[PDB]
Amino acid sequence: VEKYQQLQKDLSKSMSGRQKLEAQLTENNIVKEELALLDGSNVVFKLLGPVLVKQELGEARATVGKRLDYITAEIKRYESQLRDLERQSEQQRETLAQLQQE
Amino acid sequence: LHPAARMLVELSKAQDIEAGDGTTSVVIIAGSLLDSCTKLLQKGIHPTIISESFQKALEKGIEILTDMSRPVELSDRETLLNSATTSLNSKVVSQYSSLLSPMSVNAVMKVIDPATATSVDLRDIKIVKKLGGTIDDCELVEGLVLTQKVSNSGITRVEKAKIGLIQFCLSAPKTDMDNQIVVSDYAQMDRVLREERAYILNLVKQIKKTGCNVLLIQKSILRDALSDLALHFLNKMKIMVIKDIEREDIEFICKTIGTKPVAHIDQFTADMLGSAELAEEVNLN
Amino acid sequence: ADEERAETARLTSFIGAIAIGDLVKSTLGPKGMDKILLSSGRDASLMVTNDGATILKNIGVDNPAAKVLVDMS
Amino acid sequence: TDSSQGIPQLVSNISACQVIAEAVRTTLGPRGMDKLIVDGRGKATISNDGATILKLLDVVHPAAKTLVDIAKSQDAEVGDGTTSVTLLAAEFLKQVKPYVEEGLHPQIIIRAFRTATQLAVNKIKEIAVTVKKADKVEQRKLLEKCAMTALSSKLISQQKAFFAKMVVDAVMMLDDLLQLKMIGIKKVQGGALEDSQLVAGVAFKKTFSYAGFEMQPKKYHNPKIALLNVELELKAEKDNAEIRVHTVEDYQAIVDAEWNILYDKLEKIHHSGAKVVLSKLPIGDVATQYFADRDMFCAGRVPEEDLKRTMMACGGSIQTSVNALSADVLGRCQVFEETQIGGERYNFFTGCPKAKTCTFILRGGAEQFMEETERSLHDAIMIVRRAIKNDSVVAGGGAIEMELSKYLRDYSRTIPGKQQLLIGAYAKALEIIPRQLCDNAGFDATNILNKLRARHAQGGTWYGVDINNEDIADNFEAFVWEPAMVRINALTAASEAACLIVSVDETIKNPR
Amino acid sequence: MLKEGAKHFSGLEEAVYRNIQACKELAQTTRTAYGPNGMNKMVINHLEKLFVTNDAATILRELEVQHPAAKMIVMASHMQEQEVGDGTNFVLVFAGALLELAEELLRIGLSVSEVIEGYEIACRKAHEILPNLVCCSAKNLRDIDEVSSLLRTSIMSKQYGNEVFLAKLIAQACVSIFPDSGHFNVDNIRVCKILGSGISSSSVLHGMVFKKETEGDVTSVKDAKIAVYSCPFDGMITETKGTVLIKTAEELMNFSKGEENLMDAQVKAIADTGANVVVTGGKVADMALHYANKYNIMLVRLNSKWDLRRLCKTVGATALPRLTPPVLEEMGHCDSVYLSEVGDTQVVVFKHEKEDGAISTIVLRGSTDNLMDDIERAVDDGVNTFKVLTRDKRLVPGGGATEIELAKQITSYGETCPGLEQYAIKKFAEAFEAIPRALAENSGVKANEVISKLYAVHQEGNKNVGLDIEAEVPAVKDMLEAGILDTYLGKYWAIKLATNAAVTVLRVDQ
Amino acid sequence: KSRLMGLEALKSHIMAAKAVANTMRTSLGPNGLDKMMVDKDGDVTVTNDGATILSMMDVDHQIAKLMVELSKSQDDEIGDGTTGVVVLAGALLEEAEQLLDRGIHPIRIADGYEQAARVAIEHLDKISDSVLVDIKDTEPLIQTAKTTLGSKVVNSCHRQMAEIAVNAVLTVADMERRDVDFELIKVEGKVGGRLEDTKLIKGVIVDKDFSHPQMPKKVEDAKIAILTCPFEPPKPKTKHKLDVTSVEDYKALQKYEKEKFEEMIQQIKETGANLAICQWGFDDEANHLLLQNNLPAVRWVGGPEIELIAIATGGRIVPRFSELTAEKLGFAGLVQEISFGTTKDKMLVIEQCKNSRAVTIFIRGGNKMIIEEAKRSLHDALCVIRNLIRDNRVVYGGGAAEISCALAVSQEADKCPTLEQYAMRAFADALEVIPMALSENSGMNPIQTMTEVRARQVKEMNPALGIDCLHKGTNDMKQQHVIETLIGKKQQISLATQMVRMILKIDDIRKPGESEE
Repeated sequence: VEKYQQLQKDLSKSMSGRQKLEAQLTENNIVKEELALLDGSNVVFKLLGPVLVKQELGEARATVGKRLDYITAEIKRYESQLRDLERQSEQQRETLAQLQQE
Repeated sequence: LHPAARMLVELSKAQDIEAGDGTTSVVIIAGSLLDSCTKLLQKGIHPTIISESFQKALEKGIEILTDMSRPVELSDRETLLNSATTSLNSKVVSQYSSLLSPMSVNAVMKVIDPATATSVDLRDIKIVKKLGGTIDDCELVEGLVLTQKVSNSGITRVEKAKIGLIQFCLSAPKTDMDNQIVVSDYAQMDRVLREERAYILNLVKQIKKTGCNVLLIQKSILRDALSDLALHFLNKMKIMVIKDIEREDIEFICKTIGTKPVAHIDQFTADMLGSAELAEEVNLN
Repeated sequence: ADEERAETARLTSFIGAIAIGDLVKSTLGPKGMDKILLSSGRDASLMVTNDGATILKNIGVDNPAAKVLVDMS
Repeated sequence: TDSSQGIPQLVSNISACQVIAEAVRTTLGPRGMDKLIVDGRGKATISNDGATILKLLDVVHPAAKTLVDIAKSQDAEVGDGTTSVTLLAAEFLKQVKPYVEEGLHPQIIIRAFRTATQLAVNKIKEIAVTVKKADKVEQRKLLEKCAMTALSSKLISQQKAFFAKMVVDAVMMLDDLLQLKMIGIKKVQGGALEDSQLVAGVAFKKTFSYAGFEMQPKKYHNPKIALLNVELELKAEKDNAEIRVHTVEDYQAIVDAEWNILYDKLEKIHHSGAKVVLSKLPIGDVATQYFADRDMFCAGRVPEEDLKRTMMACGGSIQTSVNALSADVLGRCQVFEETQIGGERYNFFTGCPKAKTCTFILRGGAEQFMEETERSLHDAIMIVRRAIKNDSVVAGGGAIEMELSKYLRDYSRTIPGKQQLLIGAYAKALEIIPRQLCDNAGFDATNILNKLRARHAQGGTWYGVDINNEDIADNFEAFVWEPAMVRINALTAASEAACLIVSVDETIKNPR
Repeated sequence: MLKEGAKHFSGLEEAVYRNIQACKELAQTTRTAYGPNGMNKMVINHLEKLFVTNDAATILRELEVQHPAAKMIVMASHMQEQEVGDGTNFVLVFAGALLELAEELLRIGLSVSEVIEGYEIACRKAHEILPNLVCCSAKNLRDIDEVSSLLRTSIMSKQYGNEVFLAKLIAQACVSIFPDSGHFNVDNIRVCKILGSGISSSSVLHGMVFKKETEGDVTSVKDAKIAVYSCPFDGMITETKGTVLIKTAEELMNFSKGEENLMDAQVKAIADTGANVVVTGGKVADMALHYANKYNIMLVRLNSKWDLRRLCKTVGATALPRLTPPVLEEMGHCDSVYLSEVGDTQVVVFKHEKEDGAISTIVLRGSTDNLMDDIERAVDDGVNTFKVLTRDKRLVPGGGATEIELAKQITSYGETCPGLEQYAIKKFAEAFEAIPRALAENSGVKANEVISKLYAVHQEGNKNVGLDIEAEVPAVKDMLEAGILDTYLGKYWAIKLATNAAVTVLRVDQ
Repeated sequence: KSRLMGLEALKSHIMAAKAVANTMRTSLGPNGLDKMMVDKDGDVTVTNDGATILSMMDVDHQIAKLMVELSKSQDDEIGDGTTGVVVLAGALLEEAEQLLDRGIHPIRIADGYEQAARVAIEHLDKISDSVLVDIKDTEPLIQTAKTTLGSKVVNSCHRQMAEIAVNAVLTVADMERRDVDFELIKVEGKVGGRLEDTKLIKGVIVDKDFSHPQMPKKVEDAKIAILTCPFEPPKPKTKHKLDVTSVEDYKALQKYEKEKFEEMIQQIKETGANLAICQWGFDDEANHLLLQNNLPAVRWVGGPEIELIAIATGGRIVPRFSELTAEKLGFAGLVQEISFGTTKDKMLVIEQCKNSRAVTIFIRGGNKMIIEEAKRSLHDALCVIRNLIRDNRVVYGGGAAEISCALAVSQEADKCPTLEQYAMRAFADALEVIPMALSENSGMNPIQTMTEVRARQVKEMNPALGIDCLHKGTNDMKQQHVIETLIGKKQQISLATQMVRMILKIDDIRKPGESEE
């Protein structure tokens, strides 16, 4: 029936990019290492959205404390969407199957 | 938990909190009348009349009791430092109490303003323990010895410290789990991930914008939530801070050093901020 | 349902209302001798009142007058 | 996996047979007790006959169940006669139980019974009194008396003959059944006892008074009768549906529509044929408009029996679907009139294309009086229809019983031995019926039955007890009248189960 | 035993008592169950349903005892009932009766073999003198009387009065179609009981009588290729989804029509294989019915296995659920395959007539099942007593005018042959009196009174007990000619049979 | 299967026949004592008559079960006498016990009871007056309209309901051809004022929907426009989303309301009234905006109520707004919003002089407890006049009639005799118990009371006197103003005699093993 995997998709969806963040998490701790060891030697742009912008150092720094908010925010929110979708998915499994069989 | 037994803990527990002492005696005074009271009851005396006869006659006894008594000098630190010591000498605990009588009586004498020496509330006293050191390293400190310290880029020790308190949530509002994002996709959240960013910083910016040299921070469980990326930027604003302190010790901190409860940037000025001449944590000993 | 005629009702009507009427006059006036309030189902928690309106609530009563006279109280 | 054998078991069989028999005993005469029967139901069940509780009764003696079956048999076969077949077996079982110790145990048992119940059916047929149409009567005048008989049974007014000749009519109309069903009486609470109408077509005690029911015709001389087994109400298409509003016509649309599907389905059978719309089940306040908005009569919450009566009399087919559209699942009376009779809003269906259901209107609104008359009418019907069905008749109150008993114990003298001991006790079987009635009629089963024996040794025509008159006399000219076939059939079952179960002391069971 | 070991419940006293006594228990009613029987027996079979009879085997199989004593001898009683339709009512009583002489001889202290062997040679002596007492032989199956004359004896040995209309009705079922020479069949002649009409309305339709509603039309051909099927309709509509009918609103549309065309193909494939009657132990469906009306293949709406079984048995049909196009393997057999109303019940009728293989199907119209099945019981065991497969049954006195002859024969001779065996040989001639008693039981007099007079009838073969008073006061009814004889064979077995287990069940002390 | 002896059952019968009969005997009248009901919920409740307490009391024995069955009918028709039959049942029955304990058939004497019924019924048929009339009955109404409102909720007898209750009857009395029903009149319990605040309505009163008072409160004409449909934009009494595209479109939204106010106003008005009950409840906005625009409509209404007002008008509801008709609107000789309660909004009073088959007395009460006890009170006096309007005949009874009807039957026993003689003797003594049994409930010797009028009955028969049910020093009936529709007592005579007969029903005392199981 349709109601099974509707929820498990966006489960699996926000699951992986969240885990992509875990790589980026180390990087978001390492970008706090990389930029903090950048005194303005190499031109620091934020890469934040599609516009690539002439940036400053605090703009570089405050951003990666804010870029960790990626790994902070996206990871956490999904653990909701994980079970938020998972339970309604698990719920709908036995209901509509037993019907169509019964 | 028999009710009569229930009262008798508070029998001492009052005497526990009354004098801090003599709590055996207050139990040892109990059954003495409890005998005599049943007697009167056995005599048929009416428990009111029984009662009625007592706090009446108690007022009598305390005088004659006080008639026996010798007043000492409460204004004199040393008299009491001789007397309570002699009372400590009348008691078991001496070794440290000997060492700690001056520390007690001085910490007392420091909470003794009056020549009466009032009640000397242990209220104004903060008894702090530090794991290292020795009993010799027990010391009386005239501004609050605070649990730990918490600073990311925050100044290790700020003099003249304006003591902030956070009764406000540093975390961005929680629209899904802890985050100002809602959980559906990657794209729509990153723009409101941008929102979680600025808000936690701004409130943090607002903190130092009304300004503090030190910030009392209760526990983040004593909070709804406190965003660390804000705090990561908050100590990055170079504010000396403590995090995770008792909101009850806060109430002690609020009253004793005058750093008053602050849920607001506005409640930061210097107003609810105690001004702490030397704020530093001692890792030593 | 239990049909309770005068025979059953009266005694039951007395036993609560009388003996609970004791408890209220038990604590009555300045010399009114307190009752330990029996917290029943919750702790023992000992409460001591000169007021019977307290007694009304603490121990639930099935005695109909004692039930009714809670309101009268 | 069980079994049992022997007189120790045999008397035990008989042991239960006597127990129940005292329930059917006076259950005819309404003086006694009755036991309200609560079951796992939890509900009141109260009888005029053991057969009702026999259906309720569950037996530890399946031997008791045997007589049940055969007591049920002539009962359900005649519509009555549990009391007959029941007491007949238990009698001899009582009678033979002392013999059992001597033993009747040799299977010489039935050889008595057969011949016993044999002489009588012969003796009964000669004492069976046949009747015809104009023979002694009008054949209404026959049933006039036969209905007068059971209407004169328990006290009512001169309504007896009033009810008698009347109820005879639809009898003479629909008589096929021995049953009163096709004629079944409508109790009307209201009116006068002088108000009663035997109706030649199905007449509905009640339909409900709706909104627009006042606007629905109470008169059709061509009712096209929709027999609806379901509800047509406001919830057929529910009238509460939420709507999005950028404007206020969105509400107007969602409301004015869901109201229509109500009208839609119901008007389909309406437009097809249906002027008389009969639901045995509720009609919603909004749908009865759509019923009346057409001004084709609807009746919801109507008697199922009347609804089934209609299918019988009116030629209609019961409809479980308004979405089923046709004129033969309708029915044609040529009379639909509705005149509230007493308080009941009251539908008249006659002019049925055949009218195989009639119903007798009884009014006066006296619950005590009328229901007793209704029980009185049943027996009148029970008599008059079966008084037709067997035109050979015979007098009640044991009119031949002392005679048979005499006639039977007359044959006793020659045998003497085990079967004479029956033939006398077989003769003794007859007095038990007036015996119980001697309780009811206020008599001495001791003194009276012998008087009737005497009055069958002196008389011997019909002479027997009248519980009605509270006297004893010829019951045929005391007018107590029943066919002899039921009594013949009483005999057939009498010895039958009797001789039957006594052939089993050897019983086998296998719950395993 | 004394030791925790030694599994057994039988032995020693409990052998010489309880075993024989437990054997005594069941033969008790078999006495009331043999010969003319006015007695009756309620039985609930683990339906809790009462049934009434005089026959032991119907009852005994149900009955469950600790001891193989009862559990064994029934097999011999079956072994009789297997070979001979009746006398099994008797076959138990004699052994149990003859047994209890041993436990007496055991109180008298006679050895196992000693007690056994006297019966043995006397049983041979019986088997020697038993055919000497053959008083007639049967003759002609085509004759109704020649058959019906006997048939009463066994129906008698079940139930007394009914036998008259019955025994005639039996040979009128044509026991005669089979020669009774090396062949005869119940299932061909099978009893088919129509509840309703009269019990004496019990009729004969040669050729199958199936009370099942006879559907479709009459068979496409009367030769009909007969494909019988256990459940050829499991439904072609599926029970699935939400309501145990439908789930989605779109569901119902495919449920309703799918049954049709499947059944259409199904009932077409009934015509495609060529079955001229369709037999559904599965459900009937009007479309399939109308298909069976189109394809004109007679339909059977529901089946007991007995239907399917006999159809499988007789037609050579094979009942199989077909959600599957039917395939004739079942094919045809019966040359005339009909619809009929017998008892005016729709009666599925197949008929084919052959000296062997002909169905001449007993149709019992009857007012009461509980009777008509026991009415079936006697005719059953009567025609199974007709089953000897000797058209000349070497008849001996029926209802036992024999025993008095043999009770005279042996124990007289029993002393002549000497030695303590003689007493077992003389005890051998005693339990003969059982049925003379067992009838005098249900007749109501003393077997001594019986035997004293029926020894006084001396060499007779005729006079003996029965029902009524002529088994009572004289104890004299002519059990050669009341019209009642019995075959030597069914008699011959009971002695032979009840010789074995009786002898056997004594030997076993474990 | 456990069969007991009818005797044993007759015990269980008589064992049940007592407390229930007893229940009334100190509860009879105001001299009787209140009947308390405590529930499966443990809910203390003061109860009345039989049927109130009898249904509340959980019936156990067949008698107890049969009680409520029989008992309902007396309060149905008459409204009173329900308490009596239960007393009367056991009283005679428990002697019928004693009579059967003499070794007497229930068979034989119960006829005599059925038969002594009629002769007491006929003796009753002598008693008091055969007539009441429209102005006459009012004082005998006032008599009972005293004691009915001088009994339960108050003993004060507000003449309000006393002459309000009769008027609803008197209004619907003649309507039914000297008949009435208590749907056809109605007690409308709604509080907001005390017992002293009551009403009689020729129709329905509903608290008129207003989403704002300043948006005009308008009631007019005589007529209501009855609608299942909107008089202002609909809504199924539930949540509805109201959205608009731009900032301005909120203004056009009200125009749609404003136009479909008048569009429905102008539609529904021309067909009569402007007042349209709308089963549809609406949001605050359009309601008051129509109250504003013109001509308030009633919203958030019971589907029954739009039906109730329709069947009250005898015309229909307008189901569809696309539809409309005058019959499908209201037939009302008045519709007025009238201030409802002291605590809340004006009620919309539909009093129908166009068509009303129902004329309803309305009652406020200071509590539900009292407004229900008055609601509990009224039906009695409501039902007695229901008897009156059919048969205006009343009998002075309660100590005049019992001993009266008993005395002749006491004498009839000796005229009749055998089985009826101890029937009619015992038949009589049961009657004489009730007035006796009042001095039971009252403060007086029940014996000497019965003795008292027993002397007076020897003195005078069927007296305007009687006992004191009000326990007045004078023992009267006329000046006690105690009395019953001779319908009622006779009807009350029927029931116990009916039931003490019903215990005799046929034979069967056997059960499957289940009779009360």
